[PDB]
Amino acid sequence: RSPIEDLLFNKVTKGLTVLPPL
Amino acid sequence: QQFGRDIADTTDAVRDPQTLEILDITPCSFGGVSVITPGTNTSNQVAVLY
Amino acid sequence: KQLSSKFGAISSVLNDIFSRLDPPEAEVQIDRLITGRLQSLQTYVTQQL
Ligand SMILES: *[C@@H]1O[C@H](CO)[C@@H](O)[C@H](O)[C@H]1NC(C)=O
Repeated sequence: RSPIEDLLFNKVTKGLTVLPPL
Repeated sequence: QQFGRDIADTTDAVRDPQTLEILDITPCSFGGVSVITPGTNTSNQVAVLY
Repeated sequence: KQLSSKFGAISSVLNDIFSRLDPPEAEVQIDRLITGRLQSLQTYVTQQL
């Protein structure tokens, strides 16, 4: 990933299921 | 503290007599199933998804 | 919060109602609590759509 992309990724942080993205 | 509590206000712990064990309530749950098939004009083979 | 709410019923768990209350009016309480859970979840899915 790009250093800007890495910085953006670092900045962004029971009967239920979460569909993984395609 | 005989029993614990989670966010969803469900039972997740119990104090069993004579053993004083943890014995967490309902760790195991269900599982999902999905079917992948092509059109009926081609074939009828299927696949199982989790 | 909605699934933890009593929704005007006696208990939020169906097991206690089934093991304590008589079969009369137990289905009434169960229906009331589940339809409260319904109306909560259709409202919820409307905000998410
Ligand atoms: C249950 O009884 C045992 C002895 O028979 C005792 O050691 C234990 O503390 C009791 N459990 C309680 C009081 O929760």
